[PDB]
Amino acid sequence: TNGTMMQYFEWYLPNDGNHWNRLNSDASNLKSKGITAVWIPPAWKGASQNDVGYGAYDLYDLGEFNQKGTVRTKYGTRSQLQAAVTSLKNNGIQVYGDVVMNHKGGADATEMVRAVEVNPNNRNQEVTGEYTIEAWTRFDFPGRGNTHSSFKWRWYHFDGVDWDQSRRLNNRIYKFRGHGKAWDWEVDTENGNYDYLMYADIDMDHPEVVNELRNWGVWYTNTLGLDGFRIDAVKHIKYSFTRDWINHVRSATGKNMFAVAEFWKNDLGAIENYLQKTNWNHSVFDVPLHYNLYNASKSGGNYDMRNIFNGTVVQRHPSHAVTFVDNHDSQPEEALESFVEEWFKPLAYALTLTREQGYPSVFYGDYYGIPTHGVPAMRSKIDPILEARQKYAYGKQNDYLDHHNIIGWTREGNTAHPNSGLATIMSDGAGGSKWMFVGRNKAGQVWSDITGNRTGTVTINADGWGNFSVNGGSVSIWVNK
Ligand SMILES: OC[C@H]1O[C@H](O[C@H]2[C@H](O)[C@@H](O)[C@@H](O[C@H]3[C@H](O)[C@@H](O)[C@@H](O[C@H]4[C@H](O)[C@@H](O)[C@@H](O[C@H]5[C@H](O)[C@@H](O)[C@@H](O)O[C@@H]5CO)O[C@@H]4CO)O[C@@H]3CO)O[C@@H]2CO)[C@H](O)[C@@H](O)[C@@H]1O
Ligand SMILES: OC[C@H]1O[C@H](O[C@H]2[C@H](O)[C@@H](O)[C@@H](O[C@H]3[C@H](O)[C@@H](O)[C@@H](O)O[C@@H]3CO)O[C@@H]2CO)[C@H](O)[C@@H](O)[C@@H]1O
Ligand SMILES: OC[C@H]1O[C@H](O)[C@H](O)[C@@H](O)[C@@H]1O
Ligand SMILES: OC[C@H]1O[C@H](O)[C@H](O)[C@@H](O)[C@@H]1O
Ligand SMILES: [Ca+2]
Ligand SMILES: [Ca+2]
Ligand SMILES: [Ca+2]
Ligand code: NA
Repeated sequence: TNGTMMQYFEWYLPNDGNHWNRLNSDASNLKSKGITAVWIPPAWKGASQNDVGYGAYDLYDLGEFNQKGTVRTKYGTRSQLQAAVTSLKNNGIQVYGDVVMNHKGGADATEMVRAVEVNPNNRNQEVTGEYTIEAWTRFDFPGRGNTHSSFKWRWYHFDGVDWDQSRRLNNRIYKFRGHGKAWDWEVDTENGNYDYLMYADIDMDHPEVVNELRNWGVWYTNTLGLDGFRIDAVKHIKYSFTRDWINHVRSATGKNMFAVAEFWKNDLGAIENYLQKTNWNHSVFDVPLHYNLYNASKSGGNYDMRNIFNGTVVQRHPSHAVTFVDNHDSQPEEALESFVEEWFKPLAYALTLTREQGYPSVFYGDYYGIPTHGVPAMRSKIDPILEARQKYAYGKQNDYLDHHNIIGWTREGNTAHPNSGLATIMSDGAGGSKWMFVGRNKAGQVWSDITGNRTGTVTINADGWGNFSVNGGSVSIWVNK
């Protein structure tokens, strides 16, 4: 009940290989703050040492083999990582490992491959005849040999690439030619077929590939003792594959692994399709909510706050929604930059942390800051919201998203939690107040703002109503503390 997930990394973390240790020694602190699950960054060897991990080179090298010019990953060695997991396990925190199965970058060598170019804006249309290119599709893993796995990757294990080493032409997408070669399906339909994204695109139609990735999922789960996954770029991956992959792993390990997929599209329709196609066997990040939050932080008070939840996954399918404010892609400078402004950030964290629907997530970047880009640590403002979730956010919810600026909602609390119950009120504009029902058994109680933004108190009247207030462009969470 009331769990809180935390993405434990940001894109511009320093390449000092001491991240696993930071996580190791921060376990006790996080669990006390209300964090119940940590989603760790790619644990495997990328195309280089300072690769964030998405340039997935070898999924069996968790900072254990000398490859790509280093033994450790950007975050550390395999032993440091496992010492980190142990620390989290001892503090009763679950561990979610990231998962990159859409592609493989940093190949060991090139191969001559027959292929055709396709239209970047419609990968279903071949724009050239068949011809030979030089693609980075060969993986032998010199530093690992056959340790853990003997599987070797070759061009026929992929559907295509975006780079021909023999000509070095820009803005090209190459679809490989051969027996049964075609972009995968089903996948997102933007650009005709969105199977191809970057690097060497893995072919989910090849049985050896499916078999291998499933086997790796199990090895990866048992090796680290993972409690779940954060699956990368699922809109570019065959939907049925991901579904059956997750099922395979849950079955082969006897664990009901939690799974949150990143279907990055600001479209609920597309996301619902993915959910239906994957038989609802796992959750998805609420990308639309993130954009609603972002757009609101950018409207200077003119966002109609009554709609903050329109078109969002948490509103339509709350059981399958992992709600977040920001991540490594939305942070400053990144490809999908859409950073929720600082002033609005705490309102955004109250919207995800104090409501009963959705599985909330805290971003490392917002919590500890992103010094390279001037983002201050906001844990001092997030901690109060975390405590409200851990101790107060329980019981029946009564919404009050009935004003273009000032919206709010209360939680009546339940006996399972001593003194539970809260009244969240926020304004993206001018301050004010709002009468809200918190429960008749609360009559006479004297409530205070756990964020400390408002210093007074609110006395619940004999009928269960309290007249709560909030400052402009701010959030207040009144509880019976
Ligand atoms: O430097 C010599 C190098 O040569 C060989 O490397 C080659 C690669 O193996 C080969 O795959 C190819 O790599 C290309 C890649 O195909 C191409 O897609 C591009 O990669 C970009 C993405 O396009 C871009 O979207 C971005 O992706 C990020 C994303 O922004 C972020 O949101 C998140 O999802 O993480 C993603 C991964 O970081 O960035 C990547 C990388 O900038 O460019 C690649 C080349 O830079 O071509 C390489 C040769 O040029 C050898 O294998 C290697 O050992 C040698 O070091
Ligand atoms: O974090 C520890 C906890 O995580 C997992 O539970 C999460 C669910 O997987 C996830 O679906 C979500 O469930 C809540 C819904 O989102 C919400 O709309 C409402 O229906 O309440 C649900 C929970 O009561 O969030 C939970 C975490 O609260 C995992 O399954 C647990 O085993 C693990 O202990
Ligand atoms: O190039 C040799 C062989 O490579 C791969 O196995 C192809 O799938 C196959 O069609 C081809 O004959
Ligand atoms: O388990 C299947 C069900 O999961 C969730 O409750 C969805 O909201 C619902 O649409 C779906 O039918
Ligand atoms: Ca294919
Ligand atoms: Ca793909
Ligand atoms: Ca407004
Ligand atoms: Na593919």
